[PDB]
Amino acid sequence: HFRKHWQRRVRCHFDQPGKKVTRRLARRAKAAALAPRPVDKLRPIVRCPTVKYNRRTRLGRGFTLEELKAAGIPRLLAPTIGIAVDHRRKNLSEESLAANVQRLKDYKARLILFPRK
Amino acid sequence: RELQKRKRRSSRPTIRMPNRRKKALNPAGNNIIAKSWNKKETLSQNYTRFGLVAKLGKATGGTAPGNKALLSESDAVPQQQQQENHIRQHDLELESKPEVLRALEREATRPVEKTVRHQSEREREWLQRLVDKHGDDVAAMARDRKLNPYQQTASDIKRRLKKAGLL
Amino acid sequence: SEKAGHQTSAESWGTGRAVARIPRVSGGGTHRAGQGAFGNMCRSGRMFAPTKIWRKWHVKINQGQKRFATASALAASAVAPLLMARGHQVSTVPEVPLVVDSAAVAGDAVAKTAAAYKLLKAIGAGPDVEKVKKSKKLRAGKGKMRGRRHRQRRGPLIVYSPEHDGKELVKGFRNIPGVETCPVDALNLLQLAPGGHLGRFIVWTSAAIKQLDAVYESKKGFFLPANIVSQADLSRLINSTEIQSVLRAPKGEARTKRAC
Amino acid sequence: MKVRPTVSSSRRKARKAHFSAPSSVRRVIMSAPLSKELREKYNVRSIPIRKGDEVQIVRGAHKDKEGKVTSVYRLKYVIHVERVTREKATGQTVPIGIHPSNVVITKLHLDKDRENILARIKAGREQVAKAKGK
RNA sequence: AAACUUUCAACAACGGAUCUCUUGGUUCUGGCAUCGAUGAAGAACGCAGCGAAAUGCGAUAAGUAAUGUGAAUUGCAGAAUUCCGUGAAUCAUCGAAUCUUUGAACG
RNA sequence: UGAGCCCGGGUCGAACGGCCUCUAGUGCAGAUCUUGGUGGUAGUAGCAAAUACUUCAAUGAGAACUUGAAGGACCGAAGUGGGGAAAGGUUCCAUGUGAACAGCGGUUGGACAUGGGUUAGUCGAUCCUAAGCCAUAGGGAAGUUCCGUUUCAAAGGGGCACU
RNA sequence: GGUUUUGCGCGAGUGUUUGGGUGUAAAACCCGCACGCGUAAGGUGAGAGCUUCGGCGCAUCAUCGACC
RNA sequence: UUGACCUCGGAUCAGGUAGGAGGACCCGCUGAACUUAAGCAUAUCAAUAAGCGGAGGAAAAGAAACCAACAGGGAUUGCCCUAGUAACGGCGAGUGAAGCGGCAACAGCUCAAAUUUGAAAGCUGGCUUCGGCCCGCGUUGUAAUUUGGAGAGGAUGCUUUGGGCGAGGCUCCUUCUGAGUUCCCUGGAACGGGACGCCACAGAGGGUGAGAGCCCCGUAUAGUUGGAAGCCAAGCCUGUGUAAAGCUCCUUCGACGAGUCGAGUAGUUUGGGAAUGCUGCUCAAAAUGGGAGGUAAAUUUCUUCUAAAGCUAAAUACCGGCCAGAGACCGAUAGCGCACAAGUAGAGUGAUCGAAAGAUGAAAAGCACUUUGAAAAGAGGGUUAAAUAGCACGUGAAAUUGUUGAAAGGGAAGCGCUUGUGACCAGACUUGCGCCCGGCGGAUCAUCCGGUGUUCUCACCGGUGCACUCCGCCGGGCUCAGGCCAG
Repeated sequence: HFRKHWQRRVRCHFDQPGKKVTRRLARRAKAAALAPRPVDKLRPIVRCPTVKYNRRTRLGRGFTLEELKAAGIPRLLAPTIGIAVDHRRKNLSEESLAANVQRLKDYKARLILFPRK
Repeated sequence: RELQKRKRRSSRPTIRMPNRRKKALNPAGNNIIAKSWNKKETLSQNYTRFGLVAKLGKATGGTAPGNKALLSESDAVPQQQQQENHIRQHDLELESKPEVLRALEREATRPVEKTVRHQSEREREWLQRLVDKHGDDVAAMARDRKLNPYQQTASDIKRRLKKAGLL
Repeated sequence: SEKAGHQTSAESWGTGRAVARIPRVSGGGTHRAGQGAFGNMCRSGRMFAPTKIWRKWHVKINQGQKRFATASALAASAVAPLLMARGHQVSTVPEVPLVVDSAAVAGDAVAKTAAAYKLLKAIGAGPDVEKVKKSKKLRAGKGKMRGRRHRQRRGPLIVYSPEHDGKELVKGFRNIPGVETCPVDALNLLQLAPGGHLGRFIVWTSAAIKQLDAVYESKKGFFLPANIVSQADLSRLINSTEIQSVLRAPKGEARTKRAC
Repeated sequence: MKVRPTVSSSRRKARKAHFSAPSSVRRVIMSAPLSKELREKYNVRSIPIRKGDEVQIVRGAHKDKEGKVTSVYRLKYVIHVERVTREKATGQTVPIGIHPSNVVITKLHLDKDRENILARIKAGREQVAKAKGK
């Protein structure tokens, strides 16, 4: 299966350990700037679409406005205290709403919020 | 290649570029993290000492053994087991251990001043002219045209008078 | 380089001329004009099968076989005869699995190189240290041109516990030639069986020995292998009462008299 | 063992830098040790050579010949000690190039700059001596 | 017998193999983002006490100013540096200047 | 047995080998093979026409082919003459040298090295237009750019006036 | 990229090395979730090897079977 | 007559801007053939090479007219598998995705559609005393407000706040920081050998007259001296205007992109005639609208988005630019054409083509002087460790050549077996062992005792054993074994 000019498009990954160090240093840089804050953002629990994977859950893009209000977190403050917000996802079932609301209350219990100035 | 050969042939000095970096790799300043951060440890190692969490996502591999920075209902409504239409918006009404975490909890709970806003000199005069003419009748003040030209409600005038201490 | 031997304009002269049918440089004003090119037999020509960076430089090895080898290397390090067979001066040291007290190596007790050198002399790892020192000499070949000037023998390997000994002994042993230091939780077969030869002299700490059970109890998908033989002493098996009682009578001797 | 990433262990680069060094760099490479009397007087081990100094040759064919430095020929990494010369065919005397690493300074040419040089080296040596001592 | 032809050996030639060396190449990795009408890249002509090229510079021309270092440059010749000093240097750094004819090239 | 291995003697001056594993741009008599060098042929073929050369002296280490003089020949104004255009670039002159070039020699040379030499109001260029080409107005073309040259271009000059 | 044979590991499982975490830093050590390939009981005669000499009978073949 | 407005012009008008280079990676346009397979043709190479236009440190893409049919996901980008699967092809040669899922990185927004209408609240200039003034643009619309998982307006009650200095800090350069030149031998020169030391968070590398941790530059860690520009920042001055902002509620409203979708047709393209996408031409829309998908389920029910306006870091690419670090790479016919005054010398009208060529010696100490020669040079003499290193310069093979030495030669030489002659050589041998006497010189003779070590019965040390025993030498005799060729 080499009917094209494959030799001019061949990528060798000799920088695999070099890029890993670069990625690890970039993660350290984020911790340097956001010193007490985590380097990530809290993300919700979602169910995989297909019937092949619907028995398993994973992480979504951001929290729905309805489940953010049920937790007791204002919309405009959520991206500021380290919570991802997704305005495209709908709940459609109490099961998804309850799981992510409980996730938010667990996040609020562990939070240390400093005065503004 | 020809440029590189030319430079090696030339008498001009080689401009040795110092290893400057766009983003710093260590915290700096006079805060708790900067004074406790160890440059020779890793991100997770430093956060584990602090007693904090570094990654809120899912663990993508095996960690070190000591790592601790990587994580009646009549109406039958599931939210009833989660409670303790307007909420606070600029703050959260939030309710053995490492030194850094304990120090951080003290800074977050330290009482601070508020810098209460005052009213302008002319705003006091407008309020004072109201209380001079109508006394304590907020309804009469709202209906006045010369002394209340912006047609503000009685509730708003009452609130401003309380802030001024004019009842 | 991909363009080596290719950045020239050459063409074969033809068949009817009494010259070899090889591409020849055109022109006419240089020594290069009319000279052969593009061939692996030709001066300043392309080499045969030019070396390419996609050559499979790295080897994939099962993690099970990697851990098997490390276990065998550790076991051979406890065998005194194999230490001598690998060139280690083990004659003044007792208890071949040499375990030193962690109290004598934890903290600043060893971070000074003079202190680390003194400890090695006291325990019995001395004669293996100047064996490395006296063995240094110049490499034979072009490795000198390429950054490998000298070579010498290997010395004792210090295995410690980073969470008990304190990681500060590494700097004490760093300068001493031949002496290599390796944490217990990450053991290297390149350091345990140098050159593929088993029987490296290792000096342990007391904390490292305790951790050695824990590290092999934590490897997932790996248990300590079971050997295919239970007793390795053949003389005991053959000369046992059980075997000898059921054997036949001998049919001859080691040397047989020739009849005719 | 080298640790800092900016340091290089290449033979090719080290020989290139040494033989293509500028004059200011060559002055440091052309240093010579100080005599024992000068060491206990200034708390200084070595110093770059210069024209006014008096040196004693301790290596080479000139066993223990003493004399004052006459020239610092930085272009070929040699110094010219007085009366250390060889005759050509014609009988005219030419100096013999001696490397600074083969000599020891016995008397030091003193000026405000070199008192500043000796003071800075002494300050570092005494700083770590007390740092190591206590 | 000599001469000539051939074989071997020693020495000497022709020629530049072999060993040794390498301020070169080749490949991989890492940090960084910077040409030009405020005239670029390229071309040309000039400039050193003694220079053809390479290199550097532009009629302030193998260079000027400033900063640092601290006593050279060197093939020769001639000046230095008072060294207890704004100060040698074909020195390094470099924020200020000079910058001929053209070339996108623009009376 | 063999591919080979080891030692002695000479030369030389700065690194190298045995053992066992790993690795490969790893083993030559050929390919009218590649590059470089060297033979026999061989001191052989050969060193052409332009009738033609000779005597003394000088220079010089060295003179058939360098000079002076004399002789014998020749071009015969459609020249073997004296000047230019184009082209070349220092070949022009003096002094010095004789490594290489002038298919013999050389003291000679358009060779080599060191110095010197080209002086204009009137001689040419510089000004003018010729056949012809280019820009601008416009119009094509994905575009590098093509057509277009007076075109349905506001395109160039000059004067007068009691202010 | 297929395929045959030999050695090695684990074996109804096997494969750490996309990636993440340590590191004495391109090595070595470790592994959370998916993912690739594979997997979720008879009669008679011979027959290696055992035998308490009565017999028991591997693998495999032949035949009668049983099931899907 | 004068004066506005519109449109179009002039100016070496005041201030600006573009062109060219580079092009490794990136965004588009345009665009082959050799080759492979098959009766042929389509196909393949390839949506590649060549050609043209346009950017950056990245570019491009990008916050659903999406994926899906789910218990749902939720901008873009990239890796892994999906997968050589679906799909298209004489179902030839072949071509060939994507959803889900694991992961790296994550970030959201700006307009047009509204009347500020109780106040163009907006902005370009150029004159300044830097206080501020005028000229204009603009109502054919510049500010504030809003951008459809929204929003506005009122009402209500909580909550929130803006500017200027700024110690100091991080990053990067920069000064300084360990230890033998101790004794002896070889050597021109120790950096070699032997002895005695020292330092080491430094035994990386290089130089110095031969292998240097301690002679020198550097190397390691913590500091320390001065400077540069960005960013952060403890604190300190102030703030203000009935100024802005988040939400809550509702007997009031809620504007969403056209020669664009779409139909027909031609070319091209894709795995993709529900045309996969794009382009040209003809016609040319809608508002409980439009697009895509699911579904035999009884009608086209249901699901999911909102096109024709725009911005945006990161994970990703990189043969180019400024550097930096490395290699089981090559070692001067190798490695780039170029380790050298190499894209040079040279060739061609031109486009273009394009080499050869490294090494005296630690130090020129590069041979003074004498002599022969016209000179080039030669010979003495000299430097050097070496001239068996004299710039035709480290070492200096073979082909080919000279001299000397030996030998052979009636129309080939060379090769195999076996003697002989001549020259030249490696071995072997030189004596060992054991007995019997004699002269000795010395107590590690047997035994016993104590201690110790072991294989627990064998040894070793110390004592006793001070001589028909034991150990070495010397002088004799004898035995045996010894090299080569033979009878």
